[PDB]
Amino acid sequence: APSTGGVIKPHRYR
Amino acid sequence: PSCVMDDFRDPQRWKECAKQGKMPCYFDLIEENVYLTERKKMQCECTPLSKDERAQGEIACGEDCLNRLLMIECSSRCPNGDYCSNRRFQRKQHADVEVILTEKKGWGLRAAKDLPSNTFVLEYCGEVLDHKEFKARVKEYARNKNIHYYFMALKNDEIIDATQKGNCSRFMNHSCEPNCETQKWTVNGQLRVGFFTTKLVPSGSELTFDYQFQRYGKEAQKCFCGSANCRGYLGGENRVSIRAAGGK
Ligand SMILES: Nc1ncnc2c1ncn2[C@@H]1O[C@H](CSCC[C@H](N)C(=O)O)[C@@H](O)[C@H]1O
Ligand SMILES: [Zn+2]
Ligand SMILES: [Zn+2]
Ligand SMILES: [Zn+2]
Repeated sequence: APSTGGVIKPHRYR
Repeated sequence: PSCVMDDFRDPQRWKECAKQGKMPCYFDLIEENVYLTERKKMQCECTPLSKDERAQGEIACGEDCLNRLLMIECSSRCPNGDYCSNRRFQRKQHADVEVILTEKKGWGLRAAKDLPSNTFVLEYCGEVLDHKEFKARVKEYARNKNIHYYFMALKNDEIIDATQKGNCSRFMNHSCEPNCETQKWTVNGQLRVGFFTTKLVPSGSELTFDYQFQRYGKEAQKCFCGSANCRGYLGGENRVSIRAAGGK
């Protein structure tokens, strides 16, 4: 269980 | 401190500037995505501009181009040939941007000229990982106690990782009230992600996008975007599993 980390999720700005 | 994108082309000079704190830490600059594992893998209908239309300033493959409308770039076989304006990713037709040191987010990107709305900034290039490779990198970066994260979901089993290899797009910071967005574009039958402005960005303004970050880490990074509607943390309220963040 990492302390920090994640994934950016592309999406269209609304 | 700030630097221009041409400063990243000389690794020896860059490494020396980095030691003096005038440039960010070195990474491998790449021109297109590098797949750790290769995967299994279209003319528009625009009427070619005449030489007079080209001289008069008409745009080839502009807003009515069928490829552009579907976020597909043209190839060298485009009916407009050399003049096609819909080959921005391939021709590296980047916006005029500088890399700057921010107060508490690390380095970032800023506009060096006024950027009109819907201007291509840069492609988010990196190493493309499958789920197995992603989990290996998750562990490596946690073990190394990395602060910044550079994973971006491209498809369900393709994650772009710009930690070790990428371009200056890896410096775009998150904002809860951003001025850029991702767009997914097809280039030679393969998907890429680029950043595009969503409004007129005045010269000197930091370029930001909304990460919609899927946080698997136990601890959330506080957000320093400064927006009146700031969510407080990159990732928001919820922690997700590593599997969910990686797209199942
Ligand atoms: N709004 C924000 N608030 C706090 N940290 C941010 C932020 N936007 C980006 N970051 C930092 O930048 C990382 C994304 S990579 C963006 C480039 C990074 N600033 C660098 O110096 O290389 C995040 O993991 C976080 O550490
Ligand atoms: Zn066209
Ligand atoms: Zn074209
Ligand atoms: Zn914020």
